[PDB]
Amino acid sequence: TGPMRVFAIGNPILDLVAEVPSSFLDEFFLKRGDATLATPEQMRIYSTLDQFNPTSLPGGSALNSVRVVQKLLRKPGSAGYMGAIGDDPRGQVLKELCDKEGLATRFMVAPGQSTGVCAVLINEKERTLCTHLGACGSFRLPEDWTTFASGALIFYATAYTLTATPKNALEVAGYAHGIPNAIFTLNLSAPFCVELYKDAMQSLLLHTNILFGNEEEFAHLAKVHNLVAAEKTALSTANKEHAVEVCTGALRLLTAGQNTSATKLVVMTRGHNPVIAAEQTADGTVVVHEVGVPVVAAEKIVDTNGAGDAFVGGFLYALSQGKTVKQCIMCGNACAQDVIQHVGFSLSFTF
Ligand SMILES: CN(C)c1ncnc2c1ncn2[C@@H]1O[C@H](CO)[C@@H](O)[C@H]1O
Ligand SMILES: CN(C)c1ncnc2c1ncn2[C@@H]1O[C@H](CO)[C@@H](O)[C@H]1O
Ligand SMILES: [Cl-]
Ligand code: NA
Ligand code: NA
Repeated sequence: TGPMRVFAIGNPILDLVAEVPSSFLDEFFLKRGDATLATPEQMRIYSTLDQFNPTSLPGGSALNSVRVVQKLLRKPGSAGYMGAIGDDPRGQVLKELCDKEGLATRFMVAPGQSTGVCAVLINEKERTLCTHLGACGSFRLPEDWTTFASGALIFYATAYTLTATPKNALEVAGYAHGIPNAIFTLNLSAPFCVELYKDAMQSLLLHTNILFGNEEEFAHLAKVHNLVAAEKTALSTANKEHAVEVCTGALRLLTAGQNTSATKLVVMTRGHNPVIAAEQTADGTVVVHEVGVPVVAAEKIVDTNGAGDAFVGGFLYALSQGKTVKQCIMCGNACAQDVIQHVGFSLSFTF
């Protein structure tokens, strides 16, 4: 019942979270603390996980981010989402978890395929993630998606959606492009997305209003698109000056040297270090933002998985409220810091 403020596409994934012994990692040839896609030899990891009584929680990067938006906006249908699920029990579990939070969803069913699943394996204070996309790969944006999304001016896709087809994110960005107050936003998602989808992502960036990413994603973006000279490509983004150059070079992938009234903004999260952003303002001049990250002691950080997803959700919530760039970054920081200080990738009940 709306009004819908944010619309996103994603890979809808059920997260199965469990504490496992080290022999479980070893049996399945997992490297502790990595996040991978399930290999053939890892086929039975999800069924085998049942002996460790896992918890079932909604996951998927973009779904995490819009669930943050919906939690903060509170009214049912404040955020909308589409993706593909299987015609299996897991898909029903995920759908019902999303419905109970009031999110507006349309999940396309792929007969015969299994709903996306991610094993979140806890072991010696580290998370090890193993994801099987299944039905997520079948997603094809329906012809009436703009009607489902009616009223939303903020659109979001993760570069992870390119693994089904880049056409979904290109269609969503294509609708927003050239509309001064339609904002298409994109997450770089992972280093591999930057290389694997280089030319589709170059086109997509020309249609993008806000680009989010972390340091390693942007390092890969700078290398693949020659954004900085060879001599700078291995420089640390923990260095402010380097981070600023990378963001400023990435901004040209969004603006193509043009200046309109549309939003054109690149945001680099930097872990504990200040968020850095480069913005093309109304008259074409580029402004650089630096927003300090409140200190959180090592002892209080449970896990940083999901921090970026929550950052983006907080940023888009604040953007829907007409807040400034710096306020949107501060909201993203607040959401991310909540999530890293407890188990789970959702905002706390009391947030
Ligand atoms: C395409 N891949 C690898 C993925 N596509 C979308 N979401 C993913 C993902 N691999 C892991 N996830 C989700 O990442 C969240 C933590 O940031 C987890 O909820 C997990 O489901
Ligand atoms: C000490 N560390 C690692 C950190 N301390 C404080 N905030 C953190 C953080 N690592 C990440 N965050 C927050 O999550 C966002 C996305 O990584 C960072 O922008 C920051 O808000
Ligand atoms: Cl996603
Ligand atoms: Na402008
Ligand atoms: Na957490």
